[PDB]
Amino acid sequence: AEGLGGLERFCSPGKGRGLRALQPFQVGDLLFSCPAYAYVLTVNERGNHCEYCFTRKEGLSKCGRCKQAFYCNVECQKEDWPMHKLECSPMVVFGENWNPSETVRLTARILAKQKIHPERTPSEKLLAVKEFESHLDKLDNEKKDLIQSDIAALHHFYSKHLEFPDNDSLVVLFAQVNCNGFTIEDEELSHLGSAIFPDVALMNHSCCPNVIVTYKGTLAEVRAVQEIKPGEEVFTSYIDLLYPTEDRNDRLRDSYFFTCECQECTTKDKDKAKVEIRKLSDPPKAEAIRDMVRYARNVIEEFRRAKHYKSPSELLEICELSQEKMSSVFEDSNVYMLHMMYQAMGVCLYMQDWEGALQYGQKIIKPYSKHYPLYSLNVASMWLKLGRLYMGLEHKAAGEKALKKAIAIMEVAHGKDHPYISEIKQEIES
Amino acid sequence: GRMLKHKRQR
Ligand SMILES: Nc1ncnc2c1ncn2[C@@H]1O[C@H](CSCC[C@H](N)C(=O)O)[C@@H](O)[C@H]1O
Ligand code: NI
Ligand code: NI
Ligand SMILES: [Zn+2]
Ligand SMILES: [Zn+2]
Ligand SMILES: [Zn+2]
Repeated sequence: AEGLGGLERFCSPGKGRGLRALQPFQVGDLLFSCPAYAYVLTVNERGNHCEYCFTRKEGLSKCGRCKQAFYCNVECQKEDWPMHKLECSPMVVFGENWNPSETVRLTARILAKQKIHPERTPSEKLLAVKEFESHLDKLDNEKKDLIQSDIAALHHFYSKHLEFPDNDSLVVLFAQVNCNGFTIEDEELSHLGSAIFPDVALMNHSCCPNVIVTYKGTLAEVRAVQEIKPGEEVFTSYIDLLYPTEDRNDRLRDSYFFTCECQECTTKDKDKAKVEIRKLSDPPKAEAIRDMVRYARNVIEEFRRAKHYKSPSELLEICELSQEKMSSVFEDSNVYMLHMMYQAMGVCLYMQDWEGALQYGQKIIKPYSKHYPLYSLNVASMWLKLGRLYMGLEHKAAGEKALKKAIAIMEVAHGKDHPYISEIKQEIES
Repeated sequence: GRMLKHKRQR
């Protein structure tokens, strides 16, 4: 017997434990699948996806008590009950007062699952939750305060249905969730929820990954995006690959406590073009460029916070403004320009300004194809969105071309029989 | 940021 066919767990030098291929895998080949050990649908998607299986279907039947959880049918409603029961009564009890973070919501479920199924599940053939790395020793004061705030939230919102271990076990658990947790994104990379996929969590990070993680409802799937030879280590990406090496590494050091040493981080080849400066008479002095990089990266965070307090028109003004100031130094193909154009596109999509979003997207797509890997969902989702926009605006030729560009990547990443693919082909035939 | 494993920076 073998826990996962054609693969094995091993000690990756300088990267703790990892996943190794035992046999060859080719582009689009499925390495393995992993059912979710625990998962939670994001609040915003309630009524759009089944709480149990995540099927996106219309006329889902709601729960009689909380009227917040929606399901395919009674079987899905009943199957989900051991988990839903942790929130059902509380969302009624705490009204709008019920605002647990997503992570806290996930951790409650993990605690629940540990209680119901203490033995290894089918989602833990190579790596078990109890084995998750935590980096407790590297956690600073602030991160620790944040974890205690999360623990406090967990007690506040979950105490009657879930028994808790001592404080240190919770610190460890939240710390493991932080460096082994996943987000589930749909075909457009829209946030659906958070989950734990233990065998998937075994794979180490690279900025030029050879596999892609996708989801089929709540089932995690791992497919090759490059050739994988026997004995080779299997690498996925934990983060958005668009940003320059320093940014990626600031995030990886910040969230996962390591500095990536992959080829892209060593050579930094994509960095010149990611940070493209525009060719002028002067040209821009180095100091000014370093200054624009600090400004851009500052505006990224300002923008990220402002989504919470600003109106769409204002966020748009931030984007137009920022792009204008940065365009003095930066070329349009530069990733910091693109981040803002992308955000602006998102605002346009929110204000239902399809034409504006399409105008941003057409401008975003090409530089994206350069900055991201050959098969990237970030690119595929963009082609898909562009395609659906064309299709919705009755421009069928461009719609078909964009949908075909999205499909070509998605067949590799999701597999030819994935329901999203059938959906997109079914969108073209109309 | 403070995100879990993700493809698109939210
Ligand atoms: N590319 C990389 N370089 C160095 N360390 C890495 C790495 N990718 C992942 N890691 C390590 O693995 C953690 C992510 S969970 C991955 C499994 C882990 N290596 C284990 O033995 O259980 C990170 O916090 C980091 O310490
Ligand atoms: Ni080891
Ligand atoms: Ni690459
Ligand atoms: Zn269902
Ligand atoms: Zn309910
Ligand atoms: Zn790297």
